[PDB]
Amino acid sequence: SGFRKMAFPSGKVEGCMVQVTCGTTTLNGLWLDDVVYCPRHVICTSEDMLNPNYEDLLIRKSNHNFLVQAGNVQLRVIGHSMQNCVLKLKVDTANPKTPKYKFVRIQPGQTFSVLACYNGSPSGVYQCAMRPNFTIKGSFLNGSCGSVGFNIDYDCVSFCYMHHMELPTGVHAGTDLEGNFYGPFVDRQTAQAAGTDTTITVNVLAWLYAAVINGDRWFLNRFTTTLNDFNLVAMKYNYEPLTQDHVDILGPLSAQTGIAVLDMCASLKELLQNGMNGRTILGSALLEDEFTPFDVVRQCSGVT
Amino acid sequence: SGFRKMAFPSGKVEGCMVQVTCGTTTLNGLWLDDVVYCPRHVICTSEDMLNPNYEDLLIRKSNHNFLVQAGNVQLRVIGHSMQNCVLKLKVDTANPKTPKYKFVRIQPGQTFSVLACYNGSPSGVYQCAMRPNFTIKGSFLNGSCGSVGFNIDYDCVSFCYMHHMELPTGVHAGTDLEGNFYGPFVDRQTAQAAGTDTTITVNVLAWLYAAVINGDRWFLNRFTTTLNDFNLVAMKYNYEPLTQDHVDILGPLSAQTGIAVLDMCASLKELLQNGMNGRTILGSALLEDEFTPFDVVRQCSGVT
Ligand SMILES: *CC(=O)N1CCN(C(C)=O)CC1
Ligand SMILES: *CC(=O)N1CCN(C(C)=O)CC1
Repeated sequence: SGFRKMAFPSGKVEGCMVQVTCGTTTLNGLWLDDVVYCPRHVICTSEDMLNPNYEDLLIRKSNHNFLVQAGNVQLRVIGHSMQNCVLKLKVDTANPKTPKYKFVRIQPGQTFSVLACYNGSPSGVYQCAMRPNFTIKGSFLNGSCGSVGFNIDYDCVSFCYMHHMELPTGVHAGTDLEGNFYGPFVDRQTAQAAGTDTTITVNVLAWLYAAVINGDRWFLNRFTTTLNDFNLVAMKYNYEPLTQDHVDILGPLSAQTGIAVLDMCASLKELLQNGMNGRTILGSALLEDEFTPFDVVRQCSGVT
Repeated sequence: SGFRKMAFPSGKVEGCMVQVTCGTTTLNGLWLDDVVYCPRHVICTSEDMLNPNYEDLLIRKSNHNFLVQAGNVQLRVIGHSMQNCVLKLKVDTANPKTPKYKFVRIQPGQTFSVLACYNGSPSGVYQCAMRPNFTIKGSFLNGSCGSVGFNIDYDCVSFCYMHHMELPTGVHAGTDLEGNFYGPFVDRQTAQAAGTDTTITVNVLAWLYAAVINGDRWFLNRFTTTLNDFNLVAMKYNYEPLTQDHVDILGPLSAQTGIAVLDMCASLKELLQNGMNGRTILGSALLEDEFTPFDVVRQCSGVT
C-alpha cells in the first residue's frame, strides 16, 4: 500500500550522461552508441541567445571545439551535425553503458522521469508530465540543459525529452531527441508565454482510482454523470475534455475497483465544484494530474 | 528555477539489489562486498509472522536454503548470521558494483530516497522522510521488503533504511542496515499503531525558503514571532517544537534570502492559523515537510 510520485530507476541513463563544453558554455550530453546528443545552444554565448543564427554560429565550430567528457575521460569527436535544435557529436568510442533505447515523442498528459544533471553529473531524479501547453514543471538550474526525460519498459529506455529553456514564468521547455521542441517554443531568449495550464483529466481520474485502491475513499459519492455533462464542468475548471478513449484507457482500473469511470467522473465533478473541504487524497490537498492510468497500474501491481 | 520532490540517482544502489529466496518467501537483498543484507523474516511463512521465534526458525536453515540471485546469476552462500532483524548472507563473490558506502541510522525529520524493488529488480525511486513517529510513508507491495533507503554524498551511498513492515494504517516500518527498527516496531504481525504524525517544522520552513527562492512569495507577511510564541502555535497544530538548533540549520537559507528565520516562522504561523485560502506554494496546497534544509540548499545550488 501507499502511492508515491515515483521516477524510473535512473542507472541506465546515468551511464549515458556526459559533459559537453563548446568555448565557455558547459551543459549535458546524452551518449548513446557513438553519438552524443546535446542542445545546439551549446555553441551560443548568453549574448548569442537573444537572436542566434545556429547555422552561421556552427560554421565557426570544428569537431575539436566540442569537448566531451564522460566522468574523467575525454571522448574524441570525429563528426558533428545539427538536427533541428540538437547537435549530434560522433565520437570514436561506442558508450559501453548504452542501454537498449528508443527515441519517442510523447503526447501532452504523458509522464516521464528526469535525471537532473550538471556538468554531465547526475544530481537527482523526479517525475514530470508533458503539460497540455507543452511545458514541463521541472527543477532545472543553469548547467542543467541536455538533462533528459525518459520512460523504461523492462530493459528499454525511451528518451522523450532533452532540457533546453526556462520561460520567465519558471516553467520548462525542451525537445524530443530529434531536437524538435514540444509546443511552439524556440531556443531563443525572446517573449515566449506558456498557454493555459489545463489539468490532465484522465490522469486525475487514474489517481482517484489509485486512492480508492489504497484506502482513501471519502470522495466517493452516490452520483454518476455523462461524458457531455462532466465535460461542461471540465470546461469551467480548465480540465482537458474527457473522451471515450480516456474512458477506454481507465477500463482496467474501473474493472479492478468495480467503480464505473462515469461514477468516478461524478466524484471528480463534486471535488471540482466543492473543493476538498480541508481534507487530503493520497497525502495531497489538490487533484494530482501527473500519474497516467499506466503509471497507476504499474505502481499498484509492482511492475519492474 | 522550479522545486521538485527529488530522489538521488539510483544507479549506485540498483547495482546492489539481489533476489533472496528462503523456501517459498522471495524478497530483496542488498549485496555490498561479499555480504547480502535482507530482512530476517525471509525465513518466515506468512503463518510464522504471527509469532515467529527467529533464532528457532533459523536453526532449521542452512547456507544452501538461501537462494541469492543477482539478475540471472546465482551467488554461492558460504555463511549466514542474524544481526538484530536482518540476515547477513556471506557469498563467495564481492559485488563488483559495490559503491563506496556507509550504514547510517538517520534521525526523524531526515529525508532519503527509496529504490522500490520486487524480486531484486528495481521498479522505481521516490523521496521519503523518517516521520517523527518513526514510520515512513512509502509505496511498498508484497515482495518489496529488503528495498533500501539511502542518501548519496558525491560518490558515497549512506544506507539508512531497509523495508520490513506495513502497519494496518498503510504506513511503513523498517530497520537501519544493522537490523534495528526505527521506532518501537517489531517484525511480527501484531497490533502496532503509529504514534502522532507530527509535521517536521524545520523542513516546512526550509521549503518556505525554497518557495521564496523560486518566486512563490504571497505568504510573506509584515510579522515576526519568537521561538516560544511560534512553539505555542506549533503545539496546537501537531508541529515539532522549533529549537535554536533548527534556527542555526536554517541560517544559510536565511542568509541567501535575507528573511530572518523568526520572520519566516511568523509566515508559517499565519499559514497554520489561516490555511492557504485555496492558493498553492511550489504547486502544493499543503505545507510540505519532506525537504530538509540540506535538501533545499542541494537542489537550489545544483550539487552533484
Ligand atoms: C553558460 C551558458 O551559456 N549556459 C549554461 C548552460 N545552459 C543551460 C541551458 O543549462 C545554457 C546557458
Ligand atoms: C511471501 C512472504 O512471506 N512475503 C513476501 C515478501 N515480504 C515482503 C515484506 O515484501 C514478506 C512477506
